[PDB]
Amino acid sequence: KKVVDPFSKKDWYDVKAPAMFNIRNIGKTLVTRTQGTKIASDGLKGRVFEVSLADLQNDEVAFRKFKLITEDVQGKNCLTNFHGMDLTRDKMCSMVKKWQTMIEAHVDVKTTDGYLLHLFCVGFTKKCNNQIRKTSYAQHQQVRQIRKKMMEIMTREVQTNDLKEVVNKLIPDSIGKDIEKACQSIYPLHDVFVRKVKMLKKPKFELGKLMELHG
Amino acid sequence: RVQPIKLARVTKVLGRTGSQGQCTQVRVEFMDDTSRSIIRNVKGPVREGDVLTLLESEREARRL
Amino acid sequence: SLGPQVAEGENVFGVCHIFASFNDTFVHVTDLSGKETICRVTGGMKVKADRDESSPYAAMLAAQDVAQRCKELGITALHIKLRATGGNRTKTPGPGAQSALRALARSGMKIGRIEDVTPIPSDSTRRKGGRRGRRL
Amino acid sequence: TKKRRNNGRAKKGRGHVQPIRCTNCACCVPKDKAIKKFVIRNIVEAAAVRDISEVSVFDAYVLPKLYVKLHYCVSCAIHSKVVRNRSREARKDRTPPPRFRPAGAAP
RNA sequence: CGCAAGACGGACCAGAGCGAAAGCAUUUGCCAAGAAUGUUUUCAUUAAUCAAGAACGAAAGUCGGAGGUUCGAAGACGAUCAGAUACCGUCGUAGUUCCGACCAUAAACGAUGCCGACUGGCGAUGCGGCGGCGUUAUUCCCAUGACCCGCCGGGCAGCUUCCGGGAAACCAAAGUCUUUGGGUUCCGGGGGGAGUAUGGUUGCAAAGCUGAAACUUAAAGGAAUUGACGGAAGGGCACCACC
RNA sequence: CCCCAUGAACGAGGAAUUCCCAGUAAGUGCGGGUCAUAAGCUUGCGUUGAUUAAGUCCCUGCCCUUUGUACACACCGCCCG
Repeated sequence: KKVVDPFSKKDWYDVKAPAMFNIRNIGKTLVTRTQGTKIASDGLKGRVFEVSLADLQNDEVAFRKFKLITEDVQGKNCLTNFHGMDLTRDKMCSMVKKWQTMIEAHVDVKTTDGYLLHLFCVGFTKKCNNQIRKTSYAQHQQVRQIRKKMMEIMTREVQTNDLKEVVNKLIPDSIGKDIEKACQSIYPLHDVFVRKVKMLKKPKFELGKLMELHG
Repeated sequence: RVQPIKLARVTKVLGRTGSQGQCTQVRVEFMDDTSRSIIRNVKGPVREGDVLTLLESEREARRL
Repeated sequence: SLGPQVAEGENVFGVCHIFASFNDTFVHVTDLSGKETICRVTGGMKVKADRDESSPYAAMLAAQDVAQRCKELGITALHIKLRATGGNRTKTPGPGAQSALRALARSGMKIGRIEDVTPIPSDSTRRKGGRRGRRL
Repeated sequence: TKKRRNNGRAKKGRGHVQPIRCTNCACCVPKDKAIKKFVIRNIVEAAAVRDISEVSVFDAYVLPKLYVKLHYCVSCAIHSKVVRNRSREARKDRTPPPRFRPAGAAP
């Protein structure tokens, strides 16, 4: 029986990104008018938006995505925090080519602020120009030592430094380059990225750091 | 979403499709602006220089 | 109706989300969080015949009925996640998925990024119905 | 009388390999046997990009791809002319080919 | 958006690897094991291949639990058909998965015993060793490392060849077979009756091994060649075809 | 055959299906064959004269390669309880 079309009731908030990113005005989102029987901030607070790092930086960051999760609300403002980085589908699919070895290593590590992260890396062998084998695999010995190197760096590079510096780090892709330096002594490698980061455990609350990062 | 009507002039007659062989391929100079040029399928008998009246004006077919 | 804000420049943003399978085509904008909907409509509802559930023309009609209320409630713009049946299912796009995208862009909403989100599985759960294949 | 010296498709040094499921019959065929065709295509397609480029914000952007590696069992890949009977002689040619790389102005 | 269960290890992944074969792709650790190579180490004939005996042995099935996510041998359903107990849709079973026992069979095909020698060209690739006043990657030079080129073993193979083989298809082994003789082991003697009867044996069971006859019958069969013909693929041609 | 009278169905044809590209389709009369008599026929001929593909292999039919075949009295063939 005709009733309550719902937008004509809904309220708007402006999604705000952390400081390390560049521009910070992500877009807008709608919730229901708060009623005592309700907390529009409730239906608002653990929401996560996934935005492209390119929109976030402005660029070459076509591939790469960041998951931004709403951590608190202040009048039409909602302050989000790092929740993850993935790659998309197209980019990842495009690296994976036959005749080359695909190498993956991932490590789970606690940051300086508590956060527990599982953080993945990836690489592919490279034929080097005057090669004339068509393929370019690596040996099992190689990959085992390469993986150890990737893993050592990723734990080394996340142990020291908080969620923010990992972020500050993943933007100019300094890990990538560091891997490249530690591995060329062992075997070629084309590509190379920390390709995903997964938030496993969150520390408790603290608006302090959140605001430090926003505001 | 949409409406307009488009005049287009035959540049080059491609060949014939339809398994029956009754639709003629055509290339069209876009009449109102020459800096356009597209492939359209025809019902009738068509010869160079005469004009189509395109509804769809994107689309651009092929076989069928 | 309504609008997040006057914005003679940037556009209020939502998520487009199209599932194209064969035998239908879902179009779907939601709030960039996802938790809250906004105007759905499928390629089914706008034709009758079951056989024609999934045809691009129906798909157009659906993206048109959708874009309407999209620009009628507040979304000025939308980022799209196209999908297939996925799972062990086919893994290829259904026919009126393209048609829906052409219909909304043409409609005159705004576009932003794209990824595919069909669920591809580090394979298993045996695919349906048996070893000798659908024979037909 | 034995037809292909390769029998089905290349094994030689095994006796076994896991089987895949046809992407059409949902059949079942060893992975050594089975026609495989990669499939990379733009999210948008032919006509769209122009409305897709105009309607979008962003200054260019610049289109994702969907990537899908297909598998067919023999009967499907024949049926649908993925592959086509080749004379007693032509069968021997593993190679591959066409003349331009059909990407817009092909058949 | 989170979470639980059970399943499975995609893309990367190959005429590529290993393993006696059956078979075997997530990480990491432990445990022993296996080949190749290198090797102016050790023994001095230790050795080749095998009745009997024995180890392993995909799948289904069977015994008892765990478990059943997924899919599903049976059944019940909806369609289709002249008939449909089917294919096709749906619901869905034992079962799939896992543990401890059975069972001993698969076009378990490379349909090709195993071991040794000899007879022919080229380029790949896994791997080991060896050589280069060759490339690129670094520091102050390095030790590195990955490559290019060559050489040699032993892998799985490929390619081209009037050696030669074969009925041919084919085959560098199916060669070195009437000019018939390197070692050893196994099975077959027209086709059906038949892996059947019967006794023995193994099995909880389902079944497995060994394995006849009476009678039946003049071809069974192989290979190549050619049409005819196809609801196989590219083909055409004609208003006795369409448009 | 005529003359009168009696003055039917049929008011556009389902499933199907023939034939046809230029003096062609179609309307329209004539002459020849049969013939004693007998044209609704066949068999030409002129007259009046369009619509419409201008091609293609979809269906159909037949020949063209390649391919499969337990067929070869050749698919109208060779089959199970």
